[PDB]
Amino acid sequence: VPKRDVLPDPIHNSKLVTKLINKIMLDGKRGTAQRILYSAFDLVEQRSGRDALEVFEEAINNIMPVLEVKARRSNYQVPVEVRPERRTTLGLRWLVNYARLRGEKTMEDRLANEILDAANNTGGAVKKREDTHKMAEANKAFAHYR
Amino acid sequence: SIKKGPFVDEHLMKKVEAQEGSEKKQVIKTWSRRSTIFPNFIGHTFAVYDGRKHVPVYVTEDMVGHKLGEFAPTRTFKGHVA
Amino acid sequence: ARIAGVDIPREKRVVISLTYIYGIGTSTAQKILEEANVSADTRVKDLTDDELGRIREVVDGYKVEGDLRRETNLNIKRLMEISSYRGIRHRRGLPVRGQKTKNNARTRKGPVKTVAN
Amino acid sequence: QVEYRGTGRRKNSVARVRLVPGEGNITVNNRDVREYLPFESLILDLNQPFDVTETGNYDVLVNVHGGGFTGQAQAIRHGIARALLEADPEYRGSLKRAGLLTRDPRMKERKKPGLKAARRSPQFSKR
Amino acid sequence: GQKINPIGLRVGIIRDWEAKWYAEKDFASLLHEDLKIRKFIDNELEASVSHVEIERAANRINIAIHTGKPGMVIGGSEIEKLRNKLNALTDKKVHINVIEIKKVDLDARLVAENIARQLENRASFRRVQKQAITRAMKLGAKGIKTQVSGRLGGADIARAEQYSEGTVPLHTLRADIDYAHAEADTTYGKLGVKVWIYRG
Amino acid sequence: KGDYEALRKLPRDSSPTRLTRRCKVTGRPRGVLRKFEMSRIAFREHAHKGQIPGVKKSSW
Amino acid sequence: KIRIRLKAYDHRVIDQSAEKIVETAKRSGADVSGPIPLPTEKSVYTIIRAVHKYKDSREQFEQRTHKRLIDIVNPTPKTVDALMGLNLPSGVDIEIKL
RNA sequence: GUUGGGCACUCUAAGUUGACUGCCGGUGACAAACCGGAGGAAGGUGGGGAUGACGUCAAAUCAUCAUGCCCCUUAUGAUUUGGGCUACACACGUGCUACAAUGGACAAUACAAAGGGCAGCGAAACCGCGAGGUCAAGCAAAUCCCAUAAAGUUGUUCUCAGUUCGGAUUGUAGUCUGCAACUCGACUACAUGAAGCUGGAAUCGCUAGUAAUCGUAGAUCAGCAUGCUACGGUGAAUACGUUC
RNA sequence: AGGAGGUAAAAAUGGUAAAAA
Ligand SMILES: [Mg+2]
Ligand SMILES: [Mg+2]
Ligand SMILES: [Mg+2]
Ligand SMILES: [Mg+2]
Ligand SMILES: [Mg+2]
Ligand SMILES: [Mg+2]
Ligand SMILES: [Mg+2]
Repeated sequence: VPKRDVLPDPIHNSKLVTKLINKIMLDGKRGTAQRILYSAFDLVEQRSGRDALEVFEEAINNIMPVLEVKARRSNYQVPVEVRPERRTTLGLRWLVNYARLRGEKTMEDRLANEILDAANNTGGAVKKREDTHKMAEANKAFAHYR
Repeated sequence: SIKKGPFVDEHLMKKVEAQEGSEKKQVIKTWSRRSTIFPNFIGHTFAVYDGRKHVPVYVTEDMVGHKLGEFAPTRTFKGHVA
Repeated sequence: ARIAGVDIPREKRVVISLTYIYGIGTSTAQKILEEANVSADTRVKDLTDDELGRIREVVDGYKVEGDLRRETNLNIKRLMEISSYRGIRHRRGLPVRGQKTKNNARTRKGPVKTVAN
Repeated sequence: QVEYRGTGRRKNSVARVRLVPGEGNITVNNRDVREYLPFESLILDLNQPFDVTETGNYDVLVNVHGGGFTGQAQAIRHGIARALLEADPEYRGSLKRAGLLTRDPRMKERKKPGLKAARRSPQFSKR
Repeated sequence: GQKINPIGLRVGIIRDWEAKWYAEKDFASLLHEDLKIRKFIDNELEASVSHVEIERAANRINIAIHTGKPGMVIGGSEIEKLRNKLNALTDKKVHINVIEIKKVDLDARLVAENIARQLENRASFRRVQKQAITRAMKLGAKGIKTQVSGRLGGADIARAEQYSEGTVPLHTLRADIDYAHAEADTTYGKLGVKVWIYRG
Repeated sequence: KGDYEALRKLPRDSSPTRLTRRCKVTGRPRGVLRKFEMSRIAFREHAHKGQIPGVKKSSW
Repeated sequence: KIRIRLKAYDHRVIDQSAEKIVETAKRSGADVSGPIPLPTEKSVYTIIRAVHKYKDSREQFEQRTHKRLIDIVNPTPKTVDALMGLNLPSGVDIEIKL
């Protein structure tokens, strides 16, 4: 049961900017979802003085994990390696879900601070990646052999 | 609500003006609860059909535009325990 | 500033801050701001004293909140002394308009009194 | 004066295509496509046939009715694809790989009785 | 229980409607006084009638009676007196035709009523079906099913016995399958019979 | 009381908003469609015999 | 001109009634417009298939109406009573709007 | 597209062509069949529907109808008027509207499918702040009417506040259907401004034009739809492996 | 192929009595 296809965006010609529009898309409305992502890049370029895609490719890799637990059977967590497409699944989902919990008063402003924070290797969506390695390296001992 | 003249039932209004000739006696029986109380209705004490029986009702000068039936309650509620 | 015997929030716009007076809503605020020829987008902080008296003059034509308390409550207190249908519903503390009282009368009923048998 | 036509259907919307040589600017329902479509992302996939065949010097004039702006624009690329095959039969192979020639058969499903939608069930109770 | 009428599914595929008329207005009233024509015929007629098919035009109604013994409906004095009663009821003109049927036991309308009148004679219910199973298969039925349900022997509780011989495909929709349910009114209550006959 | 209910419906009432409608075959007050003037139970057995003109089962 | 609308419940009893009327127009020469089909008017009835309980079990019934429009121009003395004379099969009505 | 012309395009609805594991490769007991590939609008019973084997639950209905037996028959049958089926300390099931900034308000502007209409559908104009009122064009329907589709898009504005969020509750003044809205209708206008800051233990639906969301239509019906039945717009995320 | 020794702790209860060759 495969995933079909997604075509790129006109502006950046990339496969995972348009895949981020689907995660911000709430209620099936696409037009509001495009304005939140196309205008937050303009806010990032004001702060960083860099290309918007250049800060984006850096901040995506700082969120994407490499090895995660899985519950199976008392309570046992087994660390396995992550496929190269669940990495982008777990990566930018943490980018949007932890950006709604920022505290600023505009999601246009909340999305542009997380890509600013996560490029500097700090933040709420980055400490989730720290606590999915730390949780998976305490119990790396027992579970790999079995 | 109705912009037409407040609702007259032909039998009820007939015997209210058949009371203002000599004396205002105290009991007339009526089954009309849908009749708007006219300004002529005052001073006469009616007997509406609550359901079980006709109950007494007096009309003061603060009942114009109100129905005849709303002063008689049809269903009775006592307390759930007291 | 203060108008018609009530204090007014100062930072907000005039057509919103006039709706803080009991008796004036969003339509009867603009129906003063359209005849007195005051710009509706002004802040209450930024009026002068000439436009304040011009608005205050025509407001007393409409009923003040001190009038509306004894005007509304006298419409209820005459319903109880004539023993109407909704006069006694005001006494019981139950919904007037004929709502079903099986499940939800909670605005008039209030907090809940949970028992079962 | 040679003019290639195609018809394109998607999702209760049909298209009628007249293309003239000229500058590559789309025309639809005697207006311009800037106001006709809210999102420029739709313009990228209706200019997808000109990308894959590599050519251009074609001015397209479209007439559509029915449907909403996604189906009424993603049917235009169906008409562009079936008219560029009237210009050159060799262009078919580049259009075949992306799938621009085929028609989507996905249309709206039927509201079944007992269910609130096609595949939506009422909430279940004490089991 | 959990099966539909096989005649009712196939109406519009390989069965024809019993009524054939268009009515833009008065479709309610022109139907329910047409429902009294066929009720009037089935009570008076004992001629074993299958079809009371109706065609209507302006000022006329065509009555194409399909029956087992055609001489009972034809009679002269029998048919026109029925026509005299039909003209008096609707206050419109009727025109009756009588069509016979050969192979009487190859029609499920008439196997169902023959079994139901013999059950009022209180004959054994297992053998009234078994003669009906044998008689159709010699006359040329590829399949036949018969069911009698109710208080069969006079028992205090009800059951249902059924019989078959041959193929009767009920899920095949292009199969032409006749079907009828008739009633027997016993002193022990009612009694439902059901006959499927598949001829090909 | 099904006899007097179908009998009280046939004469015209004093007030023309008292006029209910019933089935013509069974005399049922609810679930009756006014184009055919028969209830939802009497409409199903007539369609399954083939007596109402131009009516089948829809399977779109 | 002469406008003839056919309306029936079947796509087969009206398909022959359109062709059988149009030869009789051709017997008086020519100039009869071909049968052009009009969109059908179909109606859906949704009844409960149970008697007492079971609201969730329904059954969907259908009534269709099929249409054909035939135009005839240049009327001749022979052509009027000829098409009036023949009797169509039952279930279809003529709406002649001259 | 309104009138001269044109049936090219679309559309309408009748008839036909088409998809079959029918070709190519490999594995296979040379068999069944599976994994691919070509062509092709569509590929592996294309998507969805209709269709429910013998039987199980003394499952539901005697109030659709029909009926064995039992009871009533100066009433358990019949008539009218008023009342109740709408009560209210509470407990449960199913939904609707919310708690806001992916938002609220004010302007301009964009694109549907389906279905209904004879004393029924009410165009335009004028009148009213609005619900509506007067006068009535056309129309038994690919023609006229219900009928501006809404979310959307472009603009101004509000600034994290139980508020310019929410719209319950109550007062006054109305409109309409009807013999008549007190018990006990729908809607409008003004004033009023309740709980509510994402919901404990537990629990539900859903694999693609689906979930979520946004309007529209019908039956019943004088008048009354958060219900039911249908229709289209925008439109995801995920399936590693199991079935412990 | 054959022999031998063992299982990721847990988890109660539910009157009586009949149908039908
Ligand atoms: Mg249930
Ligand atoms: Mg009524
Ligand atoms: Mg039982
Ligand atoms: Mg009564
Ligand atoms: Mg608001
Ligand atoms: Mg808040
Ligand atoms: Mg046990």
